[PDB]
Amino acid sequence: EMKRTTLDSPLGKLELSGCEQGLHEIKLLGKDAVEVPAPAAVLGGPEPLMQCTAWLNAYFHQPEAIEEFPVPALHHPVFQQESFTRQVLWKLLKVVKFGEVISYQQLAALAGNPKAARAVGGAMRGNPVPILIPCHRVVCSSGAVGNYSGGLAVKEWLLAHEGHRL
Repeated sequence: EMKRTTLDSPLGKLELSGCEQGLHEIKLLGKDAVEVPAPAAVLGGPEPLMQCTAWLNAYFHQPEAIEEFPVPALHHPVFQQESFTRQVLWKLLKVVKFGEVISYQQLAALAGNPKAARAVGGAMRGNPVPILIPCHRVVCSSGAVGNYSGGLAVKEWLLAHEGHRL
């Protein structure tokens, strides 16, 4: 049921996986890159996969129109059961737009528990679909960018790409 394909990007090769029920995971394989827009190794596939490739292409190469591309349905165990992690990931996906940032504290409050900023930071580690669900937009209230599953360099690259003065 699970299908996979790869896609070159400014952050290196990306491995995409999913099925008819939804996108399962977006994995960063090499942190090398390329600035020239590239197509997926294997075209077509489950609808969620095609929507993901279209979304990522727009994110990197036609950002001015990113809000116009639909986020595919997601199919991963983290989204199949109720948990604080799911609450946090879904709120992040729904609320934070391109170019905007939110603090660990603000996201915790949005998720119903203002004192759980540490757990929010921990929840970011469980995001199976980076970039798409913008965990890179969750930063420190001090102004510091904060930790990132893909490394500080990549988080800074993404934030700079979105207009921040970094």
